[PDB]
Amino acid sequence: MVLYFIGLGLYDERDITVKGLEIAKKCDYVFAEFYTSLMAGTTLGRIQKLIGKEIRVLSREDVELNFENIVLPLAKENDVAFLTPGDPLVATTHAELRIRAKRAGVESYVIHAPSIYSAVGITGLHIYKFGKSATVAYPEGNWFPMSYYDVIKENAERGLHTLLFLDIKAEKRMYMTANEAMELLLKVEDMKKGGVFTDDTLVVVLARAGSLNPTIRAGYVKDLIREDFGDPPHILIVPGKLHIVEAEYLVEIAGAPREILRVNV
Amino acid sequence: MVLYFIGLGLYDERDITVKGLEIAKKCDYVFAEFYTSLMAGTTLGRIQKLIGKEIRVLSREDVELNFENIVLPLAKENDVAFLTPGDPLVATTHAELRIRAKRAGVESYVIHAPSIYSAVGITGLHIYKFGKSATVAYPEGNWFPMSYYDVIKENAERGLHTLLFLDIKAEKRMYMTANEAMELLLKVEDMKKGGVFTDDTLVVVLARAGSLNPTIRAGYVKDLIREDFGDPPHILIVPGKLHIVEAEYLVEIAGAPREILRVNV
Ligand SMILES: Nc1ncnc2c1ncn2[C@@H]1O[C@H](CSCC[C@H](N)C(=O)O)[C@@H](O)[C@H]1O
Ligand code: NA
Repeated sequence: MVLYFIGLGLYDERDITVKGLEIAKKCDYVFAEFYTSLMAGTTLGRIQKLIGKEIRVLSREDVELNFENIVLPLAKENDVAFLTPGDPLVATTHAELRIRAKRAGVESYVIHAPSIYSAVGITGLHIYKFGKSATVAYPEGNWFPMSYYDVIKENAERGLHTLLFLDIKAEKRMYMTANEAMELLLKVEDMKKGGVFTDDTLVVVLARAGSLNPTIRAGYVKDLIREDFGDPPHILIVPGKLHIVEAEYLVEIAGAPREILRVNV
Repeated sequence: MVLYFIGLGLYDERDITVKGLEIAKKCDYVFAEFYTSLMAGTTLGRIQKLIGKEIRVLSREDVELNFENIVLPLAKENDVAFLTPGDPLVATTHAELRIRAKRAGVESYVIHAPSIYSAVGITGLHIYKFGKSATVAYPEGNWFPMSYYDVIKENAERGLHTLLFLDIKAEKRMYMTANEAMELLLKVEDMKKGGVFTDDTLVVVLARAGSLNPTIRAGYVKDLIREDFGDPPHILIVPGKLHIVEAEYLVEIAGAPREILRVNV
């Protein structure tokens, strides 16, 4: 008679917590969505095998418009789980789903999992130094979203790092690369001309966090703009003022130009 | 020849990921540190039992001063694990440890786990709206730290939420409560008069994240300053202006007063 929101983690089926696995294994019905993010190292089958249950995948429409019609009814007489990539409530609108559950008289519980939001720690950038985050969305027709540019500007002025979630169109199997994000930012810079994002801007790229061998690279846009960072998902980070040790890690671990070791205090 | 940084997650021994557990079980040596944080929902014994490996606990000094002569030597000819609460490399100084590994000719890999940085998503507050984070430390002697007040001021001023970690004396097993943090902030407000933290400030308290029954409370300081939020650890958040959807979640899930739907939106 309950609903469990269970995160599956960053890259493969083993990124689920032990708590999440043991609970999922005992649920009567298991649903999931794979449109909010991409788990590049697993398949629905591998997940089903690990959990030992048939998994009904839902689309954004199924969830956003029919969650209370598809999932909640069953949670009133059974133990139901709703699986999602990463952490269920991070950079998704799934939190609001708990409100729907309450209104339907269904109790819900949240089982966390590793999230890209905290995985940024592997870049060596102090996580407390990150400021407001933003999403780089694909332009549509004549609509060209640019608010993420102002977020970088606001953070940079305060010496804070900017995390940039990248766009995803699961149904079209489109996953925005860090390269595409950099190209869009240069276009916005050309329009706004604020000196926020240029060829000399230092950026950090993290691809496939969660895998044992993620791609972690740091450098100037002019040099990374066309570099191959591997398969998606990717996130782009625009660091603010660096601490000496952040710079050292980027150089030693992310192959950044030794030049950044020298910081302008 | 390999060092694995493995996160133990948020609250109990089941918060480690499947990947983290399986890798730990295959390691010849397993070290752990519990000074950055403590798994309040479990014990060293239970973690040891789950992993099926003797766990050698390391102090802050063992790690910060002697990581290269305590952990790395063994990593040269064996597979070694270094367990930490939360997600590895979140603690400010841990990233640098990977530099030490490289310098020692030891390959290192990171196995992620849930971190409070992403788990706070359970408060219903959008992750992208969080700004710079900080820690509330106890005053002592002629030292009354209050920079965390400025962090709140700069974040709120830009409509951003402030995540506040509370002081902890690991060895003495003493946790600062949300109540104490609030009292301290009111004192800082009294000395700075910035109109940043007062009795009418809306705050959110998250205690025992990771647990299946966490305490999520939201309301004005005047009402929560003396409320019992249960056993530690406690996390305090001073939200910025709320999105109506954030407000509704706090009211419906965190028991916030209806008043926030008009006053803090
Ligand atoms: N393993 C991974 N590596 C790199 N970026 C990732 C990632 N997982 C998610 N992202 C980034 O975040 C976006 C999804 S946003 C949803 C995030 C998810 N709830 C979590 O907790 O991680 C992706 O488009 C990508 O830009
Ligand atoms: Na943050």
